[PDB]
Amino acid sequence: DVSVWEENWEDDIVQDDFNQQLRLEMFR
Amino acid sequence: DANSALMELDKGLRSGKLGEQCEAVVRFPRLFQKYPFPILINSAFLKLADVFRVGNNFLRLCVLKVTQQSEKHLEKILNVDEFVKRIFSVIHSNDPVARAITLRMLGSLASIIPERKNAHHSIRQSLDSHDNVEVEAAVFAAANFSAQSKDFAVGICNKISEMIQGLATPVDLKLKLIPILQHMHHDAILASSARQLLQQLVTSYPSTKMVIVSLHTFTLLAASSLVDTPKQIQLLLQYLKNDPRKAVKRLAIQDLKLLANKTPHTWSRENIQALCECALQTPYDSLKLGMLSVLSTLSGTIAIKHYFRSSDLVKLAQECCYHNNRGIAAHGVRVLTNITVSCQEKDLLALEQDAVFGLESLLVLCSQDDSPGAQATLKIALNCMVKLAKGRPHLSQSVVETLLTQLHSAQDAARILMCHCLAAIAMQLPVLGDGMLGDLMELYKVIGRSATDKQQELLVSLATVIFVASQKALSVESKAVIKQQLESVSNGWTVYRIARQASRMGNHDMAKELYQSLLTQVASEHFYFWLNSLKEFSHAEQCLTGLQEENYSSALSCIAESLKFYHKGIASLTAASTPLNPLSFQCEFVKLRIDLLQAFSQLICTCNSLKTSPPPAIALQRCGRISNQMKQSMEEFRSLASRYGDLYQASFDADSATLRNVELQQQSCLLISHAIEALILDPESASFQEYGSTGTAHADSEYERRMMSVYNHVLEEVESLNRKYTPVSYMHTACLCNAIIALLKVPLSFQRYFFQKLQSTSIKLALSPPIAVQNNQQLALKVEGVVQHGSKPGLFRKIQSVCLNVSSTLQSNMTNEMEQRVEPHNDYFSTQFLLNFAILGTHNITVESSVKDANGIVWKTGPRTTIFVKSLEDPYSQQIRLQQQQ
Amino acid sequence: GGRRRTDALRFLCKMNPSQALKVRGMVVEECHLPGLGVALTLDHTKDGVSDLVCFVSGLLLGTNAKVRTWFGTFIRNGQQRKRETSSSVLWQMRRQLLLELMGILPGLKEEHVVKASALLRLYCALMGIAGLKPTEEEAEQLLQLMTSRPPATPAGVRFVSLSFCMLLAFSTLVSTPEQEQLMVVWLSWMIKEEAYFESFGEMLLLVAMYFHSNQLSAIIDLVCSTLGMKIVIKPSSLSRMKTIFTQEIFTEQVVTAHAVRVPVTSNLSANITGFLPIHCIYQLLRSRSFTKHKVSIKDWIYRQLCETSTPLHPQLLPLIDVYINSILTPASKSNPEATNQPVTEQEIQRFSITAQLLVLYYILSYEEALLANTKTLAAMQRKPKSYSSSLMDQIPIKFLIRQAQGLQQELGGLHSALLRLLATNYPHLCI
Amino acid sequence: PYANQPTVRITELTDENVKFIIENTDLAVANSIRRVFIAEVPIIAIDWVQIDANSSVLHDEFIAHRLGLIPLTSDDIVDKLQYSRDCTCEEFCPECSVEFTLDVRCNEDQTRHVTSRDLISNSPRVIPVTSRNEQDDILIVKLRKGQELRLRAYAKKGFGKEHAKWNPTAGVAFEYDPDNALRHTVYPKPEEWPKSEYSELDEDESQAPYDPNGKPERFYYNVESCGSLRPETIVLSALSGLKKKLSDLQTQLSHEIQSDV
Amino acid sequence: ALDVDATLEHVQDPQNTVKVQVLYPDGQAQMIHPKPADFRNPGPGRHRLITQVYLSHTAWTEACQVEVRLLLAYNEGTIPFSKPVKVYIMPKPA
Ligand SMILES: [Zn+2]
Repeated sequence: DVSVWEENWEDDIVQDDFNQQLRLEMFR
Repeated sequence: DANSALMELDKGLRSGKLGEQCEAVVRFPRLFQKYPFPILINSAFLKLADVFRVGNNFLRLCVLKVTQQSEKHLEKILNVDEFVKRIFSVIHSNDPVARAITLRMLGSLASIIPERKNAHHSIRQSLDSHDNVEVEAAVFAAANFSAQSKDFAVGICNKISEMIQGLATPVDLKLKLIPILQHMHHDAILASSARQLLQQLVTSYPSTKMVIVSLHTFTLLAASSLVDTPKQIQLLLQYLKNDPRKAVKRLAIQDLKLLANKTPHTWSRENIQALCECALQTPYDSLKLGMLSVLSTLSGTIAIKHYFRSSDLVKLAQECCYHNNRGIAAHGVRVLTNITVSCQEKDLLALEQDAVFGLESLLVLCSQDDSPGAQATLKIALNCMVKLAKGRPHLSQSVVETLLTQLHSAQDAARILMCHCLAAIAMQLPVLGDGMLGDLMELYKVIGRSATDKQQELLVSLATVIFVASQKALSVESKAVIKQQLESVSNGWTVYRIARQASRMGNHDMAKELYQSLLTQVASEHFYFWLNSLKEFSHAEQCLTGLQEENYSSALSCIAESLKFYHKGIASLTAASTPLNPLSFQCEFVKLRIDLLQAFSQLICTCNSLKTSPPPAIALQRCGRISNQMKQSMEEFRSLASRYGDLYQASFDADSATLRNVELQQQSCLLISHAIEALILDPESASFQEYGSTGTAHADSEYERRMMSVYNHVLEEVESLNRKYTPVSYMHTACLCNAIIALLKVPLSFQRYFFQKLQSTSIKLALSPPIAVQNNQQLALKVEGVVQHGSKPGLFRKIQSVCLNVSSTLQSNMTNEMEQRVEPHNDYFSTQFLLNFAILGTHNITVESSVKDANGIVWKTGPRTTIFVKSLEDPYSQQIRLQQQQ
Repeated sequence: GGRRRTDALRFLCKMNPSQALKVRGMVVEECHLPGLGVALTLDHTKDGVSDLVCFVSGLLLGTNAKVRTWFGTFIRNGQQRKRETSSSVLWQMRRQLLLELMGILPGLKEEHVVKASALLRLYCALMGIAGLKPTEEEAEQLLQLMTSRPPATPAGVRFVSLSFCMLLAFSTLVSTPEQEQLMVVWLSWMIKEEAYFESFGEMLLLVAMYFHSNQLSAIIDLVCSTLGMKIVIKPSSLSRMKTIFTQEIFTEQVVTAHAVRVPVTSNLSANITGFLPIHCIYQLLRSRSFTKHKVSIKDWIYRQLCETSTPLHPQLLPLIDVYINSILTPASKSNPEATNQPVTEQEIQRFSITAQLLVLYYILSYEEALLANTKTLAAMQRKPKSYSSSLMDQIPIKFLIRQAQGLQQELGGLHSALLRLLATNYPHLCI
Repeated sequence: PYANQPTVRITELTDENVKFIIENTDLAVANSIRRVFIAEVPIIAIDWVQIDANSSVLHDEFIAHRLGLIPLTSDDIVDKLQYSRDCTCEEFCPECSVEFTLDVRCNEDQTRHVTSRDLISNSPRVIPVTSRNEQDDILIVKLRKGQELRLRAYAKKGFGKEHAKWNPTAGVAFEYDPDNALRHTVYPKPEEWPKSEYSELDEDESQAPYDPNGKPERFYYNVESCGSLRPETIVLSALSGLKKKLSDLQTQLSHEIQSDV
Repeated sequence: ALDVDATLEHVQDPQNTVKVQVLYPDGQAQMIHPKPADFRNPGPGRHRLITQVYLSHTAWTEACQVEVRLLLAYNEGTIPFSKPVKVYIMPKPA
């Protein structure tokens, strides 16, 4: 849908396996 | 297996107790998904039709559910006549529920057996039945068959007309009966007759429900049958202005929005003027909001260009831009933004500042309450801000100034959104760095005690816009940023994302500072290697920050220091690879950076060798060593350009910005190689004029802007020295070394595909499987594959081709060059190849799979697959060959 | 010739230190003179994880098959010949790796645990792919590192799982009595540890079941997936490990009492695959282990059902079937769900639709089986404990089966089971 | 009520024989598997010869019989070949046959050996076993000066139930319960019986203690192929053939059940 | 042999412009110019191309499919005209 910054790296809320695993392993 | 499962289901079917039969029947579609084999599908559906024929109505209802769910597997039915014949027999049952389930069954099967005239007759006879369930089932089946058969549609339109005009038909049945007419888009006279009927409906049945249903299905019919679109638009506008009911007006708004979404180009100036008159006239803010949403949708498209200085649209959009309601104001200022960015008339110059101050007011209005509707309006306004600053770049200073003055007072969510907007604006023009950087920095101090939830995302967005604003080195500022992170974040994911943005904008020293802090708190070894490698790459890029123009010894020293940390980092990053998520792009990108920096080091060393190794007594020639090493450097840089090219081609899943970044790397390599050639090797025959339209060089980033600027400077410097000097003069050395130093001064900017993979895809590439084959009986190969997808398939690039290339070789040359381009058509392609192995040795088969996207670009992405085929002749043929060989 | 060449490039890189790692890159790219690349990595050092570990780890565990085979041949040849003359650079790198091992050893700390796991994966690669046969001193210090007690951080969980899988993969490095009992006491301490589970407990339970069922190939695949490479195992040493494991480490009692303590697979479905705690609980329930050892399972089943996601993991329906059958055994049997729990679950806080569908299938199958198995009651009146009629009146059977009909494709066998239950038991809802 | 869970443990996989252990299965199943090894694994052997010249001392039936016993590499051809009776051709077609030719004339004053090298095949995958690439060839006949042997022979698919030449095995060493725990065989003097190679007992013991609850559970195989098929392929083809035999019987039984009710 | 029939609508001079092309599963694209006698004109504007076409090759490992497709040729240089139909082929060794 509508987006302010067309090229934004934080847009993707649910990420690929690498970034998901890195997120869970560092969000603590 | 397939047969075993089907047998089990049939056993459940014969069970004679209703529970097991229903269980088996509803178990059938899962079996179809398990084993889509057409013999199994045909036999299974035959069994289903047989249990449908003899079995109580609940079983038939389960079968109807199956047929509705398994609509796609109906295409794989061979014995269609027998299947339908035993389904159709129960239409003669005197039980109206059985007839109703049968009519719904035929409606579910309208796709595979339209133009089955007895079925049409059953729909027609059951239409005027007495049982209400039978009539509704007939209506549903009529809808399906009208969607499928043209003959049925033309046959049934008259029956529907006389049924609505009939008086024994109640109002609710009439209501269900009208939208059959949306399927009369098979023919022009058919559509015209249906339109006449719908006009009669609205005039003779003016109730709210019936006018709503009729004028909505007329809209859909005119949408499908494109000839009636303008009269539909004028009917909708007429009903919007005239009919007083809010429900009718709301429908007119919604379906005009539908029409404007699908055929905006057919909208006339008269239609837009009428809609603007309606919007100005109405007192209801919900209606005004709706038709202003329609106006904004139109203004996004070319309809405004067709609409055209001052007019009712402009008066509307100015009036509504300052509306009390936020949604009307948001839509009106979007309309203003679209008109401003469309045309360049001399009256519009007054209009732009009106739009700018409207956006200002929207920021003051929507930045406090934090409601979700406020977030919607704020997003609309900020997207408009980005749009008219990109489209009218002379108006961006005021945009950024109001963003700065408002960023202090806005709430945290509004701060995040305005930081995103500001980051976009700053990425699109670089002339506002230090000042606004200081203001966002003094804002950055007070972020440690804002809130608990949005604080992290606000920190990420604010650091991002800080990095975009910055274009130089900062030490006390980096100290403040790092102190803020240690004091308030203590998370790391925020620190990692901030470091990611620092790498992206080329701020590598502070990125090294953050990445080094993250080594301790990670848990897996792979991520430890990955973060360590990022730390080394960031440190290595910061080593090049200490370069200096016209200081080549310092250039050599800095490039060596950079390469040391780069080598440590590439070793660590290769350690980070795993079977899952292998860092292929990161490995290859860093390796090409390795080779590029090594080539630059070699070129500077050779340029210094011009004076560090004078030529011999030899009376081009007379500079033999320097010319030969120039030639070797030329070959190295061309090979580097080729490797950047195939890296581009292997990057099918990458976003556009990453591809442009890799393209810029390739262009720097080509620039250096061409400079070498045109200054040293072939100056005489390189008479090329650099007459490229540089005005339209729309740079998408500050990094890309510096890349194009340095390309242009190196190229014009080369052009100014085409034939002036002998090709081994010190000025050639100075030109090449200055080109290298200027190219390295702009820091590397990693991109999304390096850090973040989206739209993954791959090929399994199954094929027929140390394999012997008779030489005469040449090989017949079946190659097939499925295209895997990560989340949505077509995010960036769409795949419609597989250009499978296959070759062969002996003594594991290139005897079986052949290829086939196949459209998968179900995300699964299959084709065959015939391969000749008349040579009685062993042949290795190499089969590739490139992909041609929609635009025609070929991406070498698919796997490299190799097998070994033994070729030999039969002993009788071998023996007659031996007898005949002498 | 090779020695003279390696000496020449060693002297060249000693004369030009800034281009030493470039020459190491050429060595790696051309797959030529591995000892020179190792010597350059060693001679370079003359904070954090060492450069040598990164280099050899990326050599042995990178995706490049040719480099992996080439370096494995190098390691094997250097190991076999010269009888540890210490002249070949292989022994120099072995000495530096031993320096790093001793340096990391103290339990382990917050900053050294991830470095230790990187070292253990390096030794994984060495012993598995490179065929390295370590010295007894090397194995002794490796075992000292393995049995260390990390501070229960997630890095600690990863490191402990790595050490356990290395114990399983290379149990031939124990080969001594004292290290064997050190291994078993470390294992027992790991068992009594609880913070590790909230994962390590999942794979521990998995290997316990594989050993009890003698599914050794599954152990091989599990350890290979955990470490991240394929290793030849020779399962005879694993058979000795199995006899000690199933005898003293894991009997049925401790594995059951540990299996209930294992966390439920959150948000399971057909999407996530491979053996799971649901499979282990199901296999244990099939053996009637929980009632045999008087182990409560009802809370685990309730939590597992409550945590289910929108596609249906295929093992949930057989799990509910065997669980309900386990609620019906005369002398002793598992407990049913507590009436309260269904009530709150179905209430008008928020739960997955699969949670409602599974608990409804449980209720309906339970009542049907209660009416089916009444011919062998042999127990008190309150022993079957048929659910209250008010409980049935609260449950929206028709509304949930409407929902199930809506989401038919995801559920699989659940919708068919629900339709059979509804048709047999509630025909007035099948009008 | 339902099937067992038969595990497999293979101990030897030489190119000529396979030695393996099957646990958790019935004695009847294991013995039937052995019978299918011997008699119900189709291979290809010569079953039709046309002799148009035979001056050898061995008469025509002798030469034909010797030719039939020569093993041929049946790997992967038998899967796609058809039985000659089941084929529609009026002759031996390639889809159901393999043509072999032999024409040996002894024009030399020394003895000629008509080895298996002279069996020239019309296909490269199927050949006499010795011809595959050490080991000597099969002697069909010896020829002195002046004697010839011209023949065209066809090899067809067939199994050991019809003729021994279609037997793919040579010795199927089937053994279970080596320590005589079940006491299915009774030794009057158990001390003077040599221990089996799979015996789990020590030298002091003659036979294991008797176990009444025990049943035949571990079965020991050694299938020695004659070279026509790989022994692993022999075992797998046997399992598939027995399975298809049961499938055909089940289909016929269901047909009779339909015809009856 | 392979008997080919097609219905050609709105073509001016099919017998001098319509070429049948076959594609064996390799580079070979054997193109055929049917004789003018097989182009019938049963009704106005639509034709009938009732042609026998001949194919051949050596033995194949198993059956594969050859794409036979109408072409349209203009004054040289040709374009595809119809939807490529594939037909399976089973060359058995003699
Ligand atoms: Zn035949």
